[PDB]
Amino acid sequence: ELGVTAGFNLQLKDSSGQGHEKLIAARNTILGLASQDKRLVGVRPNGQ
Amino acid sequence: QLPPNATLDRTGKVIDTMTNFFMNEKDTVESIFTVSGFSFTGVGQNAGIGFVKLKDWSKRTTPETQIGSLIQRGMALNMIIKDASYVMPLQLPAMPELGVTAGFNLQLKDSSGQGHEKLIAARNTILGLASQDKRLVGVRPNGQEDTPQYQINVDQAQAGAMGVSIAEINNTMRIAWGGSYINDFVDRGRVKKVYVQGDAGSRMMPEDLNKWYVRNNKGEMVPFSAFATGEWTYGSPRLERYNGVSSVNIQGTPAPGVSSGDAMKAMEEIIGKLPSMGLQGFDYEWTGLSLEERESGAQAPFLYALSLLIVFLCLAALYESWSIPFSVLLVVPLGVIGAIVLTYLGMIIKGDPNLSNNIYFQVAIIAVIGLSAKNAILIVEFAKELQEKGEDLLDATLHAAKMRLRPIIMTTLAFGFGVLPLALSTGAGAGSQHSVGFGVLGGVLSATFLGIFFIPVFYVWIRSIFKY
Amino acid sequence: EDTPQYQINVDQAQAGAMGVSIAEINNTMRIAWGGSYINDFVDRGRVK
Amino acid sequence: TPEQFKNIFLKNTASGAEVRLKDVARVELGSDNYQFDSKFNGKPAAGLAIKIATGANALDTAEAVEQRLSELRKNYPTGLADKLAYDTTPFIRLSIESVVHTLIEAVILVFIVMFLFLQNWRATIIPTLAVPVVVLGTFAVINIFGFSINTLTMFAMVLAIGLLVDDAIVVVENVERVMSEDHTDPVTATSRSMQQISGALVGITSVLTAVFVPMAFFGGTTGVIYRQFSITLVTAMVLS
Amino acid sequence: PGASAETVENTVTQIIEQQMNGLDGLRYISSNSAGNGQASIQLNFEQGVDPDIAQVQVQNKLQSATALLPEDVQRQGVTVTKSGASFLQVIAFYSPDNNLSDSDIKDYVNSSIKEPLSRVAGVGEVQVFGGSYAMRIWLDPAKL
Amino acid sequence: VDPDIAQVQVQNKLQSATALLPEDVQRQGVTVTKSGASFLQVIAFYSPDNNLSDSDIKDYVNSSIKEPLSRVAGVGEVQVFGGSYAMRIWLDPAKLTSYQLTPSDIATALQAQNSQVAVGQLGGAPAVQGQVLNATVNAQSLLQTPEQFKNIFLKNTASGAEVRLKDVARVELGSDNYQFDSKFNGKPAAGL
Amino acid sequence: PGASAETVENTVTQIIEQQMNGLDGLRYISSNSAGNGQASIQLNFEQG
Ligand SMILES: CN(C)[C@@H]1C(=O)C(C(N)=O)=C(O)[C@@]2(O)C(=O)C3=C(O)c4c(O)c(NC(=O)CN5CCCC5)cc(F)c4C[C@H]3C[C@@H]12
Repeated sequence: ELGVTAGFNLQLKDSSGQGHEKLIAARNTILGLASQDKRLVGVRPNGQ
Repeated sequence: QLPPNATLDRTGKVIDTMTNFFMNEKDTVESIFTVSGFSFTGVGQNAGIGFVKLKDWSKRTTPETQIGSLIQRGMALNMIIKDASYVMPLQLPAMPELGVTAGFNLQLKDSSGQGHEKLIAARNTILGLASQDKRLVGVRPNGQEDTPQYQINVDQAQAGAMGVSIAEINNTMRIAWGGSYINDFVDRGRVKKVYVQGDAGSRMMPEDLNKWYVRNNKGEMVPFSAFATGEWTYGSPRLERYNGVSSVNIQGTPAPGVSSGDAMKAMEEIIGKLPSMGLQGFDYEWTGLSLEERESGAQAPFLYALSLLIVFLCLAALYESWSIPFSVLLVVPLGVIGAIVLTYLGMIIKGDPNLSNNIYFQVAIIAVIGLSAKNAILIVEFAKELQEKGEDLLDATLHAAKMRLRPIIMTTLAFGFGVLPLALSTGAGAGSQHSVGFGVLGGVLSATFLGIFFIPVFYVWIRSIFKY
Repeated sequence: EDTPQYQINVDQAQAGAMGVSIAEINNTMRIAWGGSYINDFVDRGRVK
Repeated sequence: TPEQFKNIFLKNTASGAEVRLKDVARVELGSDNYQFDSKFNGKPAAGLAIKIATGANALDTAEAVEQRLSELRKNYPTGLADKLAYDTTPFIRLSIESVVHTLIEAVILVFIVMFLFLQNWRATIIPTLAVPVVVLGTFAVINIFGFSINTLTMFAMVLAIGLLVDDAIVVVENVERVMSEDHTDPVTATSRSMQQISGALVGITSVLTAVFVPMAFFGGTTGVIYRQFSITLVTAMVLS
Repeated sequence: PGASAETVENTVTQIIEQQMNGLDGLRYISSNSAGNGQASIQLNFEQGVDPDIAQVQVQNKLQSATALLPEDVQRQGVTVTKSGASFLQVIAFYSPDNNLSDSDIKDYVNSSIKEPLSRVAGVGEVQVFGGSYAMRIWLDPAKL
Repeated sequence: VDPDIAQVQVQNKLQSATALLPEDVQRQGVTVTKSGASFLQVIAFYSPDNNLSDSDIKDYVNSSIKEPLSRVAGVGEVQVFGGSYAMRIWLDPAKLTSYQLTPSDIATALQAQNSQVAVGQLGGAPAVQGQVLNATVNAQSLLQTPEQFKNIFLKNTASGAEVRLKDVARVELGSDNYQFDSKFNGKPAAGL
Repeated sequence: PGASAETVENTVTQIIEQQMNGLDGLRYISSNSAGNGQASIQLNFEQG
């Protein structure tokens, strides 16, 4: 049902149009906190 | 609706006045949302609409705060608001899916193909007469009136002589006066549009057409006035056809205390007067919810005939007789008489036009037929078995009546008390419940006081003609 | 079955020598010989 | 920005000046639509009018819209509010509740009248016990065929409440008489009663089922209205 | 574009109507022709006709109809839609305290609310009152 | 296979190739049909006194008979074997060479000098304060008769003279197609 | 062909997405614009 096996398909949306740089920065903060705190293994962003 | 050539400012002013009136009706109205320049007929500057939320039903319990009282009160905005064609407070149909407003929906057709002028002539006669019928209220056209228009006539020979390309003049005038979307631009991550049009001061009046120039092939600039004149005309802004024939649409409402069927009858009487007045060859059709009403009313006779037939045939199959089915179906009038009598009396002594011959009345009538057949069968199947066991016809029938009187009456009272809550209901769709309940409960009463007497007598007559 | 046909052969060279573009030649033949639909006019309320 | 549009180059004069777009036009950020003016209680407002896709449950759709809207509210600018100005679902929910109250009242009244004729609590309980069975079974059956809980099917149920207790009343009444007439045990008495009344039960059921059958075979909008009453009532009588 | 109502009826409305005569479960047709240049034809169907089959059939006839139309009309495009007349709801967006402007509210409704709401389940069509931002270039014919 | 579904799918694919087609092809129109039901009858409309040509009859069947018959109780489809009139410009080569004109020049003048003009409205939506009237401005520009096409202007002569279309071509109402000739019982006819 | 990913998004993806309303049974839409010039829009529907 998907290109490759995986779980917890999350989508981060740029509501109110901040920009691409802002969206990447927000994502990066998220990804940093995800690895560091708890109950998370191999949290990575998908595309290029 | 506002008169022809009326602007957005004037439409909005009518709406400001109209808004306050509803806003000041404080015991009845909660909020109003209004849009100027939009209507169900179409989009134009002289049309407008209002959405009016009344207060909760819990609070509007006095006579003054009923929906119909407010509708009547608002029906005077026609008299006070003087710049409008009409301001019409309307109600939703019972089934908002099947229509947009309550009332009748009529298409006046030009069968004989006489022309737009003649068709309008007929429509105006119709509206004039309908104004005088006491059974109708709020009868109006549902389409745009004929309006003054500005006609430009471009002199092709002059333009060709002057070096002006009619396609070029099209492009310039089109963009300047009408506006044109060129291409997109981005604002906060969304693509929006860019438009080019003349400034407002240049496009208001026909005299502003004399400010615009067209470039000729030599490249010089020749004013629009050189090859165009302009004139005021009169014409139809919106032509309509119904079923491949030119037509107009008329809608209205029944006056208080009048049924939907009576409104349709009054309208058809009015339309019949047309030939006597000299206007010949116009037809009509009922469209929309009126079309549904007529079709539903048309087929009740066939429903009744079929239900009676199936009862006859199943009863013949179950008791291997022909006389027993005839005896049973002979007492159906007595059940049906209560249903109709009680319905009519309720309508008259409640003044309610909803208590009428409608779909709910139809299902009530079938139910009453069923109850009458049930009671009959109870007496007669036992009478027949007593006769087979060996017993005089009269002895069997009188004995069966005596023995079954108690179960018949308690089942009939059970049924009648089941539907009494419908007749005594209030609020939130009580009209339908009233139709069903009044019909069924009346039937129950006549069946209990008239039917039981007639079951044994019809049985004994039929069985004396066809013995054994 | 195949039938005789007529082929036009235009010396590009002579045309260049004679100051005529190949495009002009093509369009002249196209309109003159093939016909062309230009636009519509409304005759008696119908478009032709 | 508008400033960029103001600077679009257009042409050059013989003298040498460079004609820009600002030199001939006024540039400003406005609407893409100038044909409507909407207000709410006399104050300027913006409106969204929603129409349902054909075949959708209005209540479901309204719930989903309110859900999505409540989600969206979290990113409103300071100073933005919304409010349903025009809404039909209150009336629908109210009228469903109306029909359900009248159905409960119907049941209570039927129980009272059956008590008036069957003077005991024991006799009275038997036809009452039939009501839950027939009502719930009828809902199960008609849902198998795609019929919903609307005003029409509830009207049919209320109309049926007074018919479904019939066969039961006939049975219980014959038992009570037989038990009174010859004083015998409830079991023996009952066996005797059924043998007496089976034909009457079948006849009652046949007529009441047959009257509502042809109704289910009409077309049009009227046929759709008819089918609700028809199918519900037929199932009720067979189940009874 | 640019045609009188009579021209529209004669050249567009009538030919499309003639093509639609002969759909499966058609009940009645209602059309209007307006002097801005627009034509509208509404086809009603019998009860029990499947909406999706009706839509595909209407497109199937429209395909051949659209070659018989004036070439400018052809350039404009023809649309096919299925929708009902009655509105289920109307939502009002406003600033109670008058600290967000009307242009802003209108734009906000058009950019962030309209599309997600028109994609909720069961919603068939959304009608919006009040436009979005646009870059407006108003020309001065004297300077042109 | 459901024939309606097959037809919609085919024309849906056809949208994807329309842009690659030639403009001349595009303008004529690409139509999609399915097979469906067959002929019940064929009516022949003819001139028994040889008074009407096949083209006028065709044109007459299409503009007058077609739509009344489509509305009949059980009719599915009505089709005519033929079309309607066209405006016909027949060019002379020697005359064009006299005035140094080309077929493309005539074509350009035809497309330039025959058009519909769209305008707009009086008191259009973003109107000025105090605007009192709103009306629609319509401009009738398209040509209607052969005389108007004859009088189209092309150029001026060296000696200040006027050269029109009628000076290089023969303007005419004629048929949209000339490829077929049909007769019924030996005389001009058009089939339905 | 020849376009950057940003150009594809502004001139194609949003234009095509702004008509994807009014579709019966739609769950969600995923789109991407790549720097080789391709736009992909995937529309997902409820069961049935
Ligand atoms: C008439 N009747 C007795 C025949 C009959 O008896 C039997 C039968 N019973 O089977 C037949 O088969 C027929 O029906 C049939 O097959 C025919 C057509 O198709 C057809 C056609 O298609 C085009 N094609 C075009 O393009 C013409 N357009 C006009 C505008 C531009 C071009 C041109 C054309 F002459 C025809 C002739 C009919 C003949 C018809």
